[PDB]
Amino acid sequence: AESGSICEARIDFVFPEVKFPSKKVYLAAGEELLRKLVEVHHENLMKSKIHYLFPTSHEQLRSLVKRSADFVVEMCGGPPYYTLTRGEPKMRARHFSVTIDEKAREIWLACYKHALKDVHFPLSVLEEFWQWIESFSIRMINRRTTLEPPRRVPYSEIQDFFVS
Amino acid sequence: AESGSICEARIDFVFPEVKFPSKKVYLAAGEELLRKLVEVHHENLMKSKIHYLFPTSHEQLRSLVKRSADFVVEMCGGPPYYTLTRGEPKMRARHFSVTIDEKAREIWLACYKHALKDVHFPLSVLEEFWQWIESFSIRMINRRTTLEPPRRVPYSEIQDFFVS
Ligand code: HEM
Ligand code: HEM
Repeated sequence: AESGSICEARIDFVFPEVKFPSKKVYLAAGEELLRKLVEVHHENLMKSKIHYLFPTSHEQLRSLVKRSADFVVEMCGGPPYYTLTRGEPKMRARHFSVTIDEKAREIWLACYKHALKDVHFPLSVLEEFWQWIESFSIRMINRRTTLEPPRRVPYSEIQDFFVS
Repeated sequence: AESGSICEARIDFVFPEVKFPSKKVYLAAGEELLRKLVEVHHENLMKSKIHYLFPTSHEQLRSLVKRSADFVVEMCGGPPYYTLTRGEPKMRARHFSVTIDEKAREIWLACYKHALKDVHFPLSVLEEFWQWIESFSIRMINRRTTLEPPRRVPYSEIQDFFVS
């Protein structure tokens, strides 16, 4: 960068392909486990270093957990609890009101990995679920703090955690 | 986006090409005027809706105005005041230290439009300078709050303003 120079157009980071879970996940896990999963993720979050991002206030966060759970149940192939009640996901946009940097996503993911184990999510559909949130979560990042692309964490990296 | 769906890869917004000013800018304006331009731009910034982002302490304020003026003088073709002191520009990275959303860039730009007129920046190189900051400023944005791309402000939209 100096006088006269030309900087070509460039992109910061690409939002990778997102594979939504097949209906096998809803069938293997069932609605009750899915809802419990989200509740435990939320509990993990409230104990995490990003607890401050989350409305504290029983009514506030009881409605939030319910919403997230409806979203997860529907997207894993259950009934349309979410779109019948909130409509179009438009998730990135819904997250604009909260500051989400790269570290925030990693902690959100780590809390989810722990919840997946804590609730004994069936191993057979675990990768389908993981690869969904691992990639989808990248699109919620709205505060950049590095030139590096957001970290990828493939199931292969964490699978040993679920058999130990 | 639903169970089984595959959202393909995508980018948020492109950093468009940036044309840095030719040395003609420094030749036409001179070091004094470029430093006054930066000084005035900062006076405007302190009176603007992003005033909170900038220092209140007089010593810190002087330091930053100096760095920006050194950068502008150098980048317009003057002596290398910035690289000799602060070193490599890496401007996007240096700006991670402050939260900059789309509106912040718009306000920073409108403050610059007024400064440029206020100090009677030479008409021969005004467009060259404007197109540099209008595009370069896009790469400073590190907080996204909309799905829309950052607003483009071509010189043609504002050219009448400079001439009355
Ligand atoms: C990337 C890290 C993420 C963080 C830190 C995060 C945090 C949050 C916070 C703080 C809210 C509440 C916003 C409010 O109170 O208005 C929220 C809303 C929500 N989040 Fe996330 N989130 C993340 C990613 C995701 C991902 C990947 C999904 C889905 C797979 C998701 C699903 C939801 C849903 C369904 C809601 C409620 C939306 C509604 O009200 O309709 N989030 N999130
Ligand atoms: C787009 C909206 C922008 C905003 C809101 C903004 C604001 C700021 C702030 C708050 C600082 C001090 C940061 C700190 O020390 O913590 C700073 C530093 C600086 N800004 Fe910007 N800026 C913007 C764009 C630009 C552009 C486009 C340029 C150059 C064309 C620029 C040139 C500089 C320079 C040279 C510094 C000093 C860097 C150093 O410490 O060496 N800024 N800016």
